[PDB]
Amino acid sequence: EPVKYGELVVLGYRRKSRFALYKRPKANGVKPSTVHMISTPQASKAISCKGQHSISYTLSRNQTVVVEYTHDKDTDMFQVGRSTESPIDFVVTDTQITQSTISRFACRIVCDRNEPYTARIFAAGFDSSKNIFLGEKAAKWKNPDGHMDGLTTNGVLVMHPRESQPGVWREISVCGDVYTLRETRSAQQRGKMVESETNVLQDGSLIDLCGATLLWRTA
Repeated sequence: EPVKYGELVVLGYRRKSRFALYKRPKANGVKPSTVHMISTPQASKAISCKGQHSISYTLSRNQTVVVEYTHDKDTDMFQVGRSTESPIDFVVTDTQITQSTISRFACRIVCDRNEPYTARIFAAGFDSSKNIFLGEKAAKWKNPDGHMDGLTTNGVLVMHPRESQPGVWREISVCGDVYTLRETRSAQQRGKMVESETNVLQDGSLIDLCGATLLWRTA
């Protein structure tokens, strides 16, 4: 206290085996805000919203829906990825020629700055343009609340361990909704919405980042 939210542990072995999440000096959380329809040149490589975070839902090579994300005084955000760029809080790598399946900016853990300091997981992380890019191939749709949501290329999966049956892996979307697993990992296909489950991380939750599995432990 410095309030500790919890701990991420890399199963099977800054780049460390263990990452403590602490309440930040200043809130860095973000929340969805204004939605923009933007025209993009064929050569577009990055989109950025001046002074803000954003998620880009690519509709075609000509147009992208850009959801602006503004300051959230009530949360802290932590990012996990294979990238060593400054937006990544916790660097994770895969557990002659080597390949990685882990995304540069893989996920966000977002923690309430006030009691009970609930932690929640979201697929994807914001890059150095403070942007998350969902390309034409990525699954994207409008949810029952009318907001745009999407899956990353490979997905972020979570299992809360376990009347009756043992824990099941679910896919988490970019906006933190819960879906059943796709038919195959990386399938160009979205699973079934699980309305009765949430992206709240419970003690002992496993997070599959496609190349590494993390364990969340509440403080």
